[PDB]
Amino acid sequence: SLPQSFLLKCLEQVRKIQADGAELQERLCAAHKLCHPEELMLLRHSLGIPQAPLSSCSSQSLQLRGCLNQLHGGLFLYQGLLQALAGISPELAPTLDTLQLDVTDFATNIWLQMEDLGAAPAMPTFTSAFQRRAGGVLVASQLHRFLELAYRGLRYLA
Repeated sequence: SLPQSFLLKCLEQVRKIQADGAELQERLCAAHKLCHPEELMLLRHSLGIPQAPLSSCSSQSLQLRGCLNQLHGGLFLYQGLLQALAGISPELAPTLDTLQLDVTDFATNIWLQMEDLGAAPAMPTFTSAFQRRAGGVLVASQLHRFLELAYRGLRYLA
């Protein structure tokens, strides 16, 4: 139901967000020496970082409106979480603004496709420097994986 031209634009946009997330983590390691995301992942629940559901994009319970709607809802959660980091630090802030623009640009394209197809439409605080810097490497990590799953769901509906 999704045209291949749309799928290739989605590929382009998810690879762009992934490259942004990669640079964010490089920079957090370089500037602030947070260089092991597997160690930090153990702290997500302590920091209250939520995960966005994509059950409608799994092959078992694939649904076109549901998958697309959950990808859009998920991308707004990540907009909100990036916004909650407040730049992380003067060294990371430019990299965060590019990620924020690329996430939001993609989320708008999804809404418009849902409109041309049929019908589209809570937060942790990060108060200390450590909370903001560790929040930055976990959100980038979670967003990478969330996009892999969403893209698999998208492929299936092509």
